[PDB]
Amino acid sequence: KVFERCELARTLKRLGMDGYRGISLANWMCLAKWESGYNTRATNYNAGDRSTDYGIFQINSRYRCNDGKTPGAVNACHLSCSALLQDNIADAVACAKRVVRDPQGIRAWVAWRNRCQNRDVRQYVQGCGV
Repeated sequence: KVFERCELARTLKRLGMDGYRGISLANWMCLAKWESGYNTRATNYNAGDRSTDYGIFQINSRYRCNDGKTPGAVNACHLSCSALLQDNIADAVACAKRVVRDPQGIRAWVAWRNRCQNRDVRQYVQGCGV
């Protein structure tokens, strides 16, 4: 599913993401926007290390979810990567929460450093009533 912006913001709010480990809903929305365009079917294959990033948060198969085909992998979310391509983002949100329990928090998504950190991210939740 490709979420509409405020649709996703409300969904993430209902799923307990606002302020999770200090992270505002707008920062989660910025992450989803840049990682996937709010698309739960997004995938990106990383030829350099044989891993794949999956779903709305682009969770990686070398470190976070299991897809079988990625060498030297650990499954920190204890999830099949297929669970991260669903329209129902509950499993994705559970994994994202697990990612940000690591010390780096949301900086675990390196691109979030580039696209979101130390910026005005209020536009991602403007008008959504969250």
